[PDB]
Amino acid sequence: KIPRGNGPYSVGCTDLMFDHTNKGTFLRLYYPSQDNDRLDTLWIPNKEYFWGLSKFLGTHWLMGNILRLLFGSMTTPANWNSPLRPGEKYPLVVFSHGLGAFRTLYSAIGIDLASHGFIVAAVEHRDRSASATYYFKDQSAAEIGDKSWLYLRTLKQEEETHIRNEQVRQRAKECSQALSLILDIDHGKPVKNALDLKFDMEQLKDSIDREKIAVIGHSFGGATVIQTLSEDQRFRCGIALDAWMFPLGDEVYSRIPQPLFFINSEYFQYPANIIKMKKCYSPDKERKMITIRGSVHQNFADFTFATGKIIGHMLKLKGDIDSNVAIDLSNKASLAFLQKHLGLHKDFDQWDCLIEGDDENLIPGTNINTT
Ligand SMILES: N#Cc1cccc(S(=O)(=O)NC2CC2)c1
Ligand SMILES: [Cl-]
Ligand code: NA
Repeated sequence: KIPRGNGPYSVGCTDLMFDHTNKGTFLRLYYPSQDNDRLDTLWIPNKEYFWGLSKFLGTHWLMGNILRLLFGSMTTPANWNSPLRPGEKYPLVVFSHGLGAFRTLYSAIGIDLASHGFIVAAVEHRDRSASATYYFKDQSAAEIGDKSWLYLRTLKQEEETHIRNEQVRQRAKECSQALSLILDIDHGKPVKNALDLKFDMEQLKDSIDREKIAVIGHSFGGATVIQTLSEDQRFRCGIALDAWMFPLGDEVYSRIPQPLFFINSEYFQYPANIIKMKKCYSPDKERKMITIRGSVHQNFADFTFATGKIIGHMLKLKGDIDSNVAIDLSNKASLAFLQKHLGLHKDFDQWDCLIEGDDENLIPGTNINTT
């Protein structure tokens, strides 16, 4: 089980695709909800995501069918299409997924943020970094629900530097585009969701605290945070969860005026990556770094909750640390950081000590030596 949020708000979830094309925005929305008696949200909602995962693993497509058998009925505890909780303006997080992931695999984070009064837009990237994603070729296809699928692109070593940079820039553009869509819906623009879902987008009108925007992401999504900040000053701070820094161009490092928080796992990181993070530092800039003790790269994503303890540790989905404990730390520390740099008037400053890595399961800064 993916944990419920630790906050006071019930959580809703829905999907938005606008426009319907491969250049449109696709996101999964997590939001504070009015009601708590809805069906839970299907975690991986189409068979094609499993085929995507199987290609990402480098196995036959029939491993995909087996994955679907194992995980295809699994839910996450958000009230599917529940009405938005009215009467309050919510700050906004745009969330970016990692390589081979897609929009639905960070519900533990999105749910928990939502439970504390954030609206969270988990984008699905169309850069071929997702295991799978979909869209519609034209208006006819969207009407009848004739999905076209786009699968993970595998790269030759000769393509890595160039194509990973092209992708992170596209990812950044997709984050900015997703922000603009949400802000336009906030400002009342009719938007016909290309997915025929019983969640009226007009609910979001006047529901966003329009200056309180952050960008968060994991792995490739952590590089995406940084690229995004460098090109869209509407994002007021960023949180990079175990960032994979390789995609970033040399130019971005000096170009991030906003506060930025690195939350790392103990076992993922390596000197080349850490050196790149430290290139983001300068005395005028607000930078924080913590490392979760006994954690692995997958502690930030939902598959850390999908299998047992034993098989979890074998597959590197789990680390030495308990998964709920690790994500509570990442999420609470994130909450404190967001409150500080978005100027929120909540109680998230109770976790200020976690930003400085003051906790028995935190290492201040990094365990990685870079000499
Ligand atoms: N859950 C989950 C999940 C599924 C697929 C890929 C990811 S990743 O961490 O973005 N990709 C990194 C490992 C290379 C996470
Ligand atoms: Cl329902
Ligand atoms: Na921009």
